[PDB]
Order: sequence, then C-alpha cells, then structure tokens
Amino acid sequence: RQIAPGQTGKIADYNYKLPDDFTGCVIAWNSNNLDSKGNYNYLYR
Amino acid sequence: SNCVADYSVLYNSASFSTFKCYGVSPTKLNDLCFTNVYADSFVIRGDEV
Repeated sequence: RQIAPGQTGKIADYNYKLPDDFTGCVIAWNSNNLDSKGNYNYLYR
Repeated sequence: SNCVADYSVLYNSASFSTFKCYGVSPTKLNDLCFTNVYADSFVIRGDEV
C-alpha cells in the first residue's frame, strides 16, 4: 500500500521512493509459496 | 501545553499501525509550534478504526 507517488511510510521514505508526479504502473503478487522458509534474507533500511 | 514535543520518538516507533495526519505532514511536525494539542484517548474494534 506504500508503493504510490508521494506516499510516506516505514518503507516508502526510509529506502525506496516514487516521484511526486510519477507515470508508470506498480504490479505485485503474493509469494508465500516460495519466499517463506522464517526467511531473514529479505531486508530494508 | 507549555512543553516541547519531539515527534521523532513517536513516528519512528514500530508500535503503530497508523500515523495519518490531516492538515500537517508527520515528517514536518518538529518544524511546527502551536497553542494546544488536545489528545483524545479510547479503544475500539480494529475493523472500525
């Protein structure tokens, strides 16, 4: 829900960020089938 | 009233599901000063928040 132009949150300002006037698409899917183990090798800043 | 308010401690806390602000931006709160806050306190079902 944070991956939007101008959003702010615990991901969407401390690391990754979309322009305040973006042109584009965001595409996401659930991946608990394959990326879960727990899997500590996924990290943020 | 009559006190200094570091919001960084609250905003960087992982304790919160939401921090939505409706006439000021939470990033800029430390750069503001105002007359009074008034904190309103209660509990509800999560589906009603």
